[PDB]
Amino acid sequence: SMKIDVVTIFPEYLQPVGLVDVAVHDLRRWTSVDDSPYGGGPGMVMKPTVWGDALDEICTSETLLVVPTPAGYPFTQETAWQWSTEDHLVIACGRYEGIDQRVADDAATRMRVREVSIGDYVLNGGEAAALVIIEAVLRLVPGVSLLEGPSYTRPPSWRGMDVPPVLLSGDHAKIAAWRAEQSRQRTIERRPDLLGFDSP
Amino acid sequence: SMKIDVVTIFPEYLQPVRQSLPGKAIDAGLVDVAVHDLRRWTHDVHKSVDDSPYGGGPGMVMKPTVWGDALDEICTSETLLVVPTPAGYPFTQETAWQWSTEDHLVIACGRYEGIDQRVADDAATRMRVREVSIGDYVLNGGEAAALVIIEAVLRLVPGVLGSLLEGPSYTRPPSWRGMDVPPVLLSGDHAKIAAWRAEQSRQRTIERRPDLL
Ligand SMILES: N#Cc1c(-c2ccc3ccn(Cc4cccnc4O)c3c2)n[nH]c1N
Ligand SMILES: N#Cc1c(-c2ccc3ccn(Cc4cccnc4O)c3c2)n[nH]c1N
Repeated sequence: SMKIDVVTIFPEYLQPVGLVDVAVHDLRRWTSVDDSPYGGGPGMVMKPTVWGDALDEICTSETLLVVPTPAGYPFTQETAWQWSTEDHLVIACGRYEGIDQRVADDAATRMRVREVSIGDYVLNGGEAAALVIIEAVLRLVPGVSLLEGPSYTRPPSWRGMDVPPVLLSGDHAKIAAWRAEQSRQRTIERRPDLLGFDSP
Repeated sequence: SMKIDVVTIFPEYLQPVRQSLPGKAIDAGLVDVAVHDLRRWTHDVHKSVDDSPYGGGPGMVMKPTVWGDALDEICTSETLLVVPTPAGYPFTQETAWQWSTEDHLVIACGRYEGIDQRVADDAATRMRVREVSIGDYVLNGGEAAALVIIEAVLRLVPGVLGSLLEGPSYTRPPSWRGMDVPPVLLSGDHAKIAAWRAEQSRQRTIERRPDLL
Protein backbone atom coordinates (compact mmCIF):
# COMPACT_ATOMS: atom_id res chain seq x y z
CA SER A 1 0.00 0.00 0.00
CA MET A 2 1.44 3.34 -1.11
CA LYS A 3 0.45 6.98 -0.76
CA ILE A 4 1.87 9.55 -3.17
CA ASP A 5 1.51 13.28 -2.63
CA VAL A 6 2.58 15.65 -5.40
CA VAL A 7 3.15 19.33 -4.58
CA THR A 8 3.13 21.81 -7.47
CA ILE A 9 2.17 25.34 -8.47
CA PHE A 10 0.64 23.79 -11.59
CA PRO A 11 -1.77 21.14 -10.25
CA GLU A 12 -3.63 21.26 -13.58
CA TYR A 13 -0.65 19.55 -15.23
CA LEU A 14 -0.84 16.44 -13.02
CA GLN A 15 -4.31 15.45 -14.32
CA PRO A 16 -3.17 12.23 -16.10
CA VAL A 17 -3.14 10.52 -12.68
CA GLY A 18 -6.99 0.70 -4.25
CA LEU A 19 -3.46 -0.36 -3.35
CA VAL A 20 -2.21 3.14 -4.10
CA ASP A 21 -3.60 6.66 -3.76
CA VAL A 22 -2.22 9.74 -5.48
CA ALA A 23 -3.07 13.26 -4.28
CA VAL A 24 -2.05 16.54 -5.92
CA HIS A 25 -1.57 19.72 -3.88
CA ASP A 26 -1.42 23.35 -5.04
CA LEU A 27 1.64 24.87 -3.34
CA ARG A 28 -0.03 28.29 -3.38
CA ARG A 29 -2.44 27.05 -0.69
CA TRP A 30 0.36 27.64 1.83
CA THR A 31 1.21 31.25 0.93
CA SER A 32 5.07 35.58 -4.63
CA VAL A 33 6.73 32.17 -4.43
CA ASP A 34 9.98 33.15 -6.20
CA ASP A 35 12.74 35.76 -6.16
CA SER A 36 16.09 36.52 -7.80
CA PRO A 37 19.03 34.29 -6.88
CA TYR A 38 21.54 35.33 -4.27
CA GLY A 39 24.84 35.79 -6.03
CA GLY A 40 23.14 36.69 -9.29
CA GLY A 41 22.37 34.73 -12.42
CA PRO A 42 19.42 34.38 -14.76
CA GLY A 43 15.88 33.58 -13.72
CA MET A 44 14.25 33.04 -10.38
CA VAL A 45 14.48 30.62 -7.49
CA MET A 46 11.53 29.33 -5.46
CA LYS A 47 11.62 30.69 -1.90
CA PRO A 48 12.03 28.10 0.87
CA THR A 49 9.36 29.61 3.10
CA VAL A 50 6.27 28.35 1.26
CA TRP A 51 7.81 24.95 0.63
CA GLY A 52 8.65 24.56 4.32
CA ASP A 53 5.05 25.15 5.35
CA ALA A 54 3.62 22.78 2.74
CA LEU A 55 6.06 19.98 3.52
CA ASP A 56 5.56 20.42 7.29
CA GLU A 57 1.90 19.51 6.83
CA ILE A 58 2.28 16.77 4.24
CA CYS A 59 5.41 14.90 5.33
CA THR A 60 6.28 12.71 8.29
CA SER A 61 9.56 11.19 9.44
CA GLU A 62 8.66 8.09 7.38
CA THR A 63 8.20 10.06 4.15
CA LEU A 64 10.53 9.66 1.21
CA LEU A 65 10.79 13.18 -0.20
CA VAL A 66 11.48 13.09 -3.94
CA VAL A 67 12.75 16.26 -5.60
CA PRO A 68 13.06 16.20 -9.41
CA THR A 69 16.00 18.32 -10.60
CA PRO A 70 18.34 18.34 -13.60
CA ALA A 71 21.20 18.15 -11.10
CA GLY A 72 19.85 15.06 -9.34
CA TYR A 73 21.16 11.54 -8.90
CA PRO A 74 19.95 9.44 -11.85
CA PHE A 75 16.47 7.97 -11.50
CA THR A 76 16.74 4.44 -12.91
CA GLN A 77 14.90 1.14 -12.88
CA GLU A 78 16.84 0.23 -9.73
CA THR A 79 15.48 3.41 -8.10
CA ALA A 80 11.97 2.45 -9.17
CA TRP A 81 12.36 -1.00 -7.53
CA GLN A 82 13.71 0.62 -4.37
CA TRP A 83 10.83 3.09 -4.06
CA SER A 84 8.17 0.51 -4.95
CA THR A 85 8.00 -0.71 -1.35
CA GLU A 86 7.72 2.74 0.26
CA ASP A 87 4.63 3.65 2.27
CA HIS A 88 4.71 7.36 1.44
CA LEU A 89 6.28 9.32 -1.43
CA VAL A 90 6.08 13.09 -1.55
CA ILE A 91 7.16 14.62 -4.85
CA ALA A 92 8.12 18.29 -4.65
CA CYS A 93 7.80 19.80 -8.13
CA GLY A 94 9.74 22.97 -8.80
CA ARG A 95 9.34 25.59 -11.49
CA TYR A 96 11.38 28.67 -12.48
CA GLU A 97 15.12 27.86 -12.01
CA GLY A 98 14.49 25.46 -9.17
CA ILE A 99 13.99 25.44 -5.41
CA ASP A 100 16.16 27.05 -2.72
CA GLN A 101 18.58 24.32 -1.60
CA ARG A 102 17.62 24.80 2.05
CA VAL A 103 14.25 23.12 1.44
CA ALA A 104 15.91 19.76 0.79
CA ASP A 105 18.53 20.41 3.47
CA ASP A 106 15.94 21.24 6.14
CA ALA A 107 13.81 18.27 5.10
CA ALA A 108 16.78 15.90 5.39
CA THR A 109 17.06 16.71 9.11
CA ARG A 110 13.65 15.05 9.56
CA MET A 111 13.15 12.56 6.72
CA ARG A 112 14.90 10.85 3.81
CA VAL A 113 15.35 13.08 0.77
CA ARG A 114 16.18 12.12 -2.80
CA GLU A 115 17.14 14.67 -5.45
CA VAL A 116 16.81 12.87 -8.79
CA SER A 117 16.90 13.46 -12.53
CA ILE A 118 14.91 11.43 -15.05
CA GLY A 119 17.30 12.06 -17.95
CA ASP A 120 19.93 14.29 -19.56
CA TYR A 121 17.67 16.99 -20.98
CA VAL A 122 16.13 20.10 -19.47
CA LEU A 123 12.44 20.52 -18.61
CA ASN A 124 10.54 23.61 -17.49
CA GLY A 125 9.64 22.08 -14.12
CA GLY A 126 9.24 18.92 -12.09
CA GLU A 127 5.70 17.97 -13.11
CA ALA A 128 6.56 15.84 -16.17
CA ALA A 129 9.29 14.16 -14.14
CA ALA A 130 6.75 13.40 -11.42
CA LEU A 131 4.52 11.67 -13.98
CA VAL A 132 7.45 9.57 -15.21
CA ILE A 133 8.50 8.63 -11.68
CA ILE A 134 4.96 7.74 -10.59
CA GLU A 135 4.42 5.55 -13.65
CA ALA A 136 7.75 3.71 -13.33
CA VAL A 137 7.21 3.08 -9.61
CA LEU A 138 3.53 2.14 -9.60
CA ARG A 139 3.92 -0.62 -12.16
CA LEU A 140 6.24 -2.38 -9.65
CA VAL A 141 4.20 -2.01 -6.45
CA PRO A 142 3.46 -5.44 -4.92
CA GLY A 143 0.05 -6.45 -6.26
CA VAL A 144 0.24 -4.56 -9.55
CA SER A 145 20.31 -5.02 -18.40
CA LEU A 146 19.87 -5.27 -22.19
CA LEU A 147 17.59 -3.61 -24.76
CA GLU A 148 14.46 -5.40 -25.93
CA GLY A 149 14.49 -6.72 -29.48
CA PRO A 150 11.73 -6.19 -32.05
CA SER A 151 8.20 -7.57 -31.67
CA TYR A 152 5.75 -8.73 -34.35
CA THR A 153 2.14 -9.76 -34.68
CA ARG A 154 -0.37 -10.66 -37.42
CA PRO A 155 -0.44 -10.67 -40.43
CA PRO A 156 2.78 -12.61 -41.18
CA SER A 157 3.23 -10.57 -44.37
CA TRP A 158 2.37 -6.86 -44.41
CA ARG A 159 3.14 -4.39 -47.23
CA GLY A 160 5.56 -7.00 -48.55
CA MET A 161 7.43 -7.13 -45.22
CA ASP A 162 7.70 -10.56 -43.59
CA VAL A 163 7.79 -11.43 -39.92
CA PRO A 164 11.19 -13.11 -39.38
CA PRO A 165 10.53 -16.76 -40.30
CA VAL A 166 12.12 -18.11 -37.11
CA LEU A 167 9.28 -16.56 -35.09
CA LEU A 168 6.80 -18.64 -37.07
CA SER A 169 8.78 -21.87 -36.63
CA GLY A 170 7.56 -22.84 -33.16
CA ASP A 171 11.17 -23.69 -32.26
CA HIS A 172 11.65 -22.13 -28.82
CA ALA A 173 15.43 -22.60 -28.70
CA LYS A 174 15.92 -21.01 -32.13
CA ILE A 175 13.46 -18.24 -31.24
CA ALA A 176 15.21 -17.55 -27.92
CA ALA A 177 18.62 -17.42 -29.63
CA TRP A 178 17.36 -15.11 -32.37
CA ARG A 179 15.80 -12.78 -29.80
CA ALA A 180 19.05 -12.76 -27.83
CA GLU A 181 20.98 -11.88 -31.00
CA GLN A 182 18.53 -9.07 -31.83
CA SER A 183 18.85 -7.67 -28.33
CA ARG A 184 22.68 -7.83 -28.39
CA GLN A 185 22.80 -6.09 -31.73
CA ARG A 186 20.40 -3.37 -30.58
CA THR A 187 22.25 -2.78 -27.36
CA ILE A 188 25.62 -2.49 -29.11
CA GLU A 189 24.16 -0.09 -31.68
CA ARG A 190 22.07 2.14 -29.42
CA ARG A 191 23.36 1.77 -25.86
CA PRO A 192 26.90 0.41 -25.90
CA ASP A 193 27.43 1.83 -22.39
CA LEU A 194 25.09 -0.87 -21.03
CA LEU A 195 27.66 -3.48 -22.11
CA GLY A 196 30.62 -1.46 -20.87
CA PHE A 197 31.70 0.23 -24.10
CA ASP A 198 32.30 3.89 -24.96
CA SER A 199 29.33 6.04 -25.94
CA PRO A 200 29.25 7.47 -29.50
CA SER B 1 6.80 27.16 -36.70
CA MET B 2 6.26 23.59 -35.51
CA LYS B 3 3.38 21.16 -35.83
CA ILE B 4 3.34 18.22 -33.45
CA ASP B 5 0.92 15.32 -33.93
CA VAL B 6 0.67 12.72 -31.18
CA VAL B 7 -1.01 9.35 -31.78
CA THR B 8 -2.12 7.37 -28.72
CA ILE B 9 -4.87 5.16 -27.35
CA PHE B 10 -4.98 7.55 -24.37
CA PRO B 11 -5.41 11.04 -25.83
CA GLU B 12 -6.49 12.41 -22.42
CA TYR B 13 -2.94 11.74 -21.18
CA LEU B 14 -1.66 14.51 -23.46
CA GLN B 15 -3.95 17.08 -21.83
CA PRO B 16 -1.02 18.66 -19.89
CA VAL B 17 0.58 19.67 -23.21
CA ARG B 18 -2.41 21.67 -24.39
CA GLN B 19 -2.55 23.30 -20.95
CA SER B 20 1.14 24.29 -21.05
CA LEU B 21 0.84 26.11 -24.40
CA PRO B 22 0.64 29.95 -24.23
CA GLY B 23 -2.13 31.44 -26.36
CA LYS B 24 0.27 34.02 -27.79
CA ALA B 25 2.49 31.30 -29.28
CA ILE B 26 -0.53 29.57 -30.81
CA ASP B 27 -2.10 32.77 -32.16
CA ALA B 28 1.32 33.77 -33.51
CA GLY B 29 1.24 30.44 -35.35
CA LEU B 30 4.49 29.35 -33.70
CA VAL B 31 3.17 25.98 -32.60
CA ASP B 32 0.25 23.60 -32.91
CA VAL B 33 -0.04 20.35 -30.97
CA ALA B 34 -2.73 17.91 -32.06
CA VAL B 35 -3.59 14.64 -30.32
CA HIS B 36 -5.20 11.73 -32.16
CA ASP B 37 -6.93 8.62 -30.83
CA LEU B 38 -5.30 5.63 -32.55
CA ARG B 39 -8.65 3.82 -32.47
CA ARG B 40 -9.86 6.14 -35.24
CA TRP B 41 -7.87 3.87 -37.58
CA THR B 42 -9.03 0.47 -36.30
CA HIS B 43 -10.72 -1.90 -38.74
CA ASP B 44 -13.15 -3.80 -36.60
CA VAL B 45 -16.17 -3.23 -34.42
CA HIS B 46 -14.10 -4.13 -31.34
CA LYS B 47 -11.59 -1.37 -32.21
CA SER B 48 -8.66 -3.75 -31.80
CA VAL B 49 -5.20 -2.24 -31.49
CA ASP B 50 -3.22 -5.25 -30.21
CA ASP B 51 -2.63 -8.93 -30.92
CA SER B 52 -0.49 -11.83 -29.66
CA PRO B 53 3.26 -11.82 -30.29
CA TYR B 54 4.78 -14.06 -32.94
CA GLY B 55 7.28 -16.40 -31.31
CA GLY B 56 5.25 -16.38 -28.12
CA GLY B 57 5.96 -14.76 -24.78
CA PRO B 58 4.04 -12.49 -22.42
CA GLY B 59 2.06 -9.42 -23.35
CA MET B 60 0.67 -8.13 -26.60
CA VAL B 61 1.95 -6.25 -29.64
CA MET B 62 0.26 -3.30 -31.35
CA LYS B 63 -1.11 -4.15 -34.80
CA PRO B 64 0.81 -2.93 -37.84
CA THR B 65 -2.28 -2.45 -40.01
CA VAL B 66 -3.84 0.08 -37.63
CA TRP B 67 -0.62 2.06 -37.11
CA GLY B 68 0.16 1.91 -40.81
CA ASP B 69 -3.14 3.58 -41.68
CA ALA B 70 -2.72 6.22 -38.96
CA LEU B 71 0.80 7.22 -40.00
CA ASP B 72 -0.14 7.15 -43.70
CA GLU B 73 -2.74 9.83 -43.01
CA ILE B 74 -0.72 11.98 -40.60
CA CYS B 75 2.84 11.82 -41.95
CA THR B 76 4.45 13.24 -45.03
CA SER B 77 7.92 12.81 -46.49
CA GLU B 78 9.06 15.78 -44.37
CA THR B 79 7.83 14.38 -41.06
CA LEU B 80 10.22 13.47 -38.30
CA LEU B 81 8.59 10.36 -36.85
CA VAL B 82 9.44 9.91 -33.19
CA VAL B 83 8.81 6.51 -31.60
CA PRO B 84 9.34 6.25 -27.86
CA THR B 85 10.60 2.83 -26.79
CA PRO B 86 12.68 1.47 -23.94
CA ALA B 87 15.00 0.07 -26.65
CA GLY B 88 15.53 3.47 -28.27
CA TYR B 89 18.59 5.62 -28.77
CA PRO B 90 18.97 8.01 -25.81
CA PHE B 91 16.94 11.20 -26.02
CA THR B 92 19.21 13.97 -24.77
CA GLN B 93 19.44 17.73 -24.77
CA GLU B 94 21.34 17.51 -28.06
CA THR B 95 18.38 15.61 -29.52
CA ALA B 96 15.97 18.25 -28.21
CA TRP B 97 18.02 21.04 -29.81
CA GLN B 98 18.12 19.21 -33.15
CA TRP B 99 14.38 18.56 -33.17
CA SER B 100 13.50 22.13 -32.14
CA THR B 101 13.89 23.36 -35.72
CA GLU B 102 11.70 20.66 -37.31
CA ASP B 103 8.53 21.67 -39.14
CA HIS B 104 6.58 18.53 -38.27
CA LEU B 105 7.06 15.97 -35.50
CA VAL B 106 4.78 12.97 -35.21
CA ILE B 107 5.03 11.04 -31.97
CA ALA B 108 3.73 7.48 -32.11
CA CYS B 109 2.89 6.35 -28.58
CA GLY B 110 2.84 2.62 -27.99
CA ARG B 111 1.32 0.57 -25.20
CA TYR B 112 1.50 -3.14 -24.28
CA GLU B 113 4.87 -4.56 -25.41
CA GLY B 114 5.26 -1.99 -28.17
CA ILE B 115 4.47 -1.62 -31.86
CA ASP B 116 5.06 -4.26 -34.56
CA GLN B 117 8.56 -3.40 -35.85
CA ARG B 118 7.42 -3.26 -39.48
CA VAL B 119 5.58 -0.01 -38.78
CA ALA B 120 8.79 1.93 -38.06
CA ASP B 121 10.74 -0.03 -40.67
CA ASP B 122 8.17 0.75 -43.39
CA ALA B 123 7.97 4.42 -42.34
CA ALA B 124 11.78 4.66 -42.50
CA THR B 125 11.69 3.91 -46.24
CA ARG B 126 10.03 7.27 -46.93
CA MET B 127 10.61 9.56 -43.94
CA ARG B 128 13.08 10.15 -41.11
CA VAL B 129 12.33 7.89 -38.16
CA ARG B 130 13.78 8.10 -34.63
CA GLU B 131 13.33 5.41 -31.98
CA VAL B 132 14.27 7.01 -28.67
CA SER B 133 14.21 6.38 -24.94
CA ILE B 134 13.89 9.11 -22.31
CA GLY B 135 15.76 7.18 -19.58
CA ASP B 136 16.80 3.90 -18.02
CA TYR B 137 13.52 2.81 -16.48
CA VAL B 138 10.45 1.09 -17.88
CA LEU B 139 7.13 2.88 -18.40
CA ASN B 140 3.72 1.43 -19.35
CA GLY B 141 3.65 3.22 -22.69
CA GLY B 142 4.93 6.11 -24.75
CA GLU B 143 2.63 8.88 -23.46
CA ALA B 144 4.75 10.04 -20.52
CA ALA B 145 7.78 9.98 -22.82
CA ALA B 146 5.88 12.13 -25.33
CA LEU B 147 5.16 14.68 -22.57
CA VAL B 148 8.84 14.84 -21.71
CA ILE B 149 9.97 15.09 -25.34
CA ILE B 150 7.42 17.77 -26.20
CA GLU B 151 8.38 19.87 -23.17
CA ALA B 152 12.13 19.53 -23.74
CA VAL B 153 11.79 20.37 -27.45
CA LEU B 154 9.26 23.20 -27.25
CA ARG B 155 11.05 25.07 -24.50
CA LEU B 156 13.86 25.50 -27.06
CA VAL B 157 11.55 27.00 -29.69
CA PRO B 158 11.73 30.80 -29.23
CA GLY B 159 8.67 32.07 -27.35
CA VAL B 160 6.61 28.89 -27.29
CA LEU B 161 6.45 27.70 -23.66
CA GLY B 162 6.97 31.13 -22.08
CA SER B 163 29.49 18.91 -18.79
CA LEU B 164 28.88 19.67 -15.11
CA LEU B 165 25.84 19.69 -12.85
CA GLU B 166 24.45 22.98 -11.56
CA GLY B 167 25.20 23.59 -7.89
CA PRO B 168 22.79 24.78 -5.19
CA SER B 169 20.68 27.93 -5.58
CA TYR B 170 19.45 30.33 -2.89
CA THR B 171 17.07 33.26 -2.57
CA ARG B 172 15.32 35.24 0.20
CA PRO B 173 15.26 35.13 3.15
CA PRO B 174 18.99 35.26 4.02
CA SER B 175 18.34 33.04 7.04
CA TRP B 176 15.72 30.30 7.25
CA ARG B 177 15.21 27.55 9.84
CA GLY B 178 18.74 28.04 11.13
CA MET B 179 20.30 27.93 7.67
CA ASP B 180 22.11 30.97 6.27
CA VAL B 181 22.69 31.56 2.58
CA PRO B 182 26.44 31.02 1.89
CA PRO B 183 28.02 34.39 2.71
CA VAL B 184 30.16 34.41 -0.45
CA LEU B 185 26.94 34.92 -2.45
CA LEU B 186 26.33 38.23 -0.66
CA SER B 187 29.97 39.38 -0.90
CA GLY B 188 29.80 41.40 -4.09
CA ASP B 189 32.97 39.64 -5.26
CA HIS B 190 31.68 38.19 -8.48
CA ALA B 191 34.88 36.42 -9.50
CA LYS B 192 34.92 34.67 -6.12
CA ILE B 193 31.22 33.82 -6.46
CA ALA B 194 31.87 32.26 -9.86
CA ALA B 195 34.74 30.19 -8.43
CA TRP B 196 32.59 29.06 -5.51
CA ARG B 197 29.83 28.02 -7.89
CA ALA B 198 32.33 26.18 -10.10
CA GLU B 199 33.63 24.22 -7.13
CA GLN B 200 30.09 23.43 -5.97
CA SER B 201 29.34 22.15 -9.47
CA ARG B 202 32.49 20.02 -9.49
CA GLN B 203 31.69 18.51 -6.09
CA ARG B 204 28.07 17.76 -6.95
CA THR B 205 29.04 16.19 -10.27
CA ILE B 206 31.64 13.90 -8.63
CA GLU B 207 29.05 12.86 -6.03
CA ARG B 208 25.95 12.42 -8.21
CA ARG B 209 27.17 11.87 -11.77
CA PRO B 210 30.76 10.56 -11.81
CA ASP B 211 29.98 9.23 -15.31
CA LEU B 212 30.14 12.82 -16.60
CA LEU B 213 33.84 12.86 -15.70
N1 LIG C 1 13.92 15.45 -12.87
C1 LIG C 1 14.17 16.24 -13.65
C2 LIG C 1 14.55 17.20 -14.74
C3 LIG C 1 14.27 18.54 -14.94
C4 LIG C 1 13.62 19.54 -14.01
C5 LIG C 1 13.03 19.14 -12.77
C6 LIG C 1 12.53 20.10 -11.91
C7 LIG C 1 12.64 21.49 -12.27
C8 LIG C 1 12.23 22.71 -11.65
C9 LIG C 1 12.61 23.78 -12.50
N2 LIG C 1 13.19 23.25 -13.60
C10 LIG C 1 13.77 24.01 -14.69
C11 LIG C 1 15.21 24.30 -14.30
C12 LIG C 1 15.76 23.82 -13.06
C13 LIG C 1 17.09 24.15 -12.77
C14 LIG C 1 17.82 24.92 -13.69
N3 LIG C 1 17.26 25.36 -14.83
C15 LIG C 1 16.02 25.07 -15.13
O1 LIG C 1 15.48 25.55 -16.34
C16 LIG C 1 13.24 21.87 -13.50
C17 LIG C 1 13.76 20.89 -14.37
N4 LIG C 1 14.85 18.93 -16.10
N5 LIG C 1 15.44 17.86 -16.69
C18 LIG C 1 15.27 16.78 -15.85
N6 LIG C 1 15.75 15.45 -16.10
N1 LIG D 1 10.76 6.39 -24.37
C1 LIG D 1 10.59 5.58 -23.57
C2 LIG D 1 10.41 4.54 -22.50
C3 LIG D 1 9.45 3.56 -22.28
C4 LIG D 1 8.32 3.09 -23.15
C5 LIG D 1 8.03 3.73 -24.39
C6 LIG D 1 7.04 3.21 -25.21
C7 LIG D 1 6.33 2.03 -24.80
C8 LIG D 1 5.29 1.25 -25.38
C9 LIG D 1 5.00 0.17 -24.50
N2 LIG D 1 5.82 0.29 -23.44
C10 LIG D 1 5.84 -0.63 -22.31
C11 LIG D 1 6.79 -1.76 -22.54
C12 LIG D 1 7.63 -1.82 -23.70
C13 LIG D 1 8.48 -2.91 -23.81
C14 LIG D 1 8.48 -3.90 -22.80
N3 LIG D 1 7.68 -3.80 -21.73
C15 LIG D 1 6.87 -2.79 -21.59
O1 LIG D 1 6.04 -2.73 -20.44
C16 LIG D 1 6.64 1.39 -23.57
C17 LIG D 1 7.66 1.91 -22.74
N4 LIG D 1 9.77 2.89 -21.14
N5 LIG D 1 10.86 3.45 -20.60
C18 LIG D 1 11.28 4.47 -21.41
N6 LIG D 1 12.43 5.30 -21.17
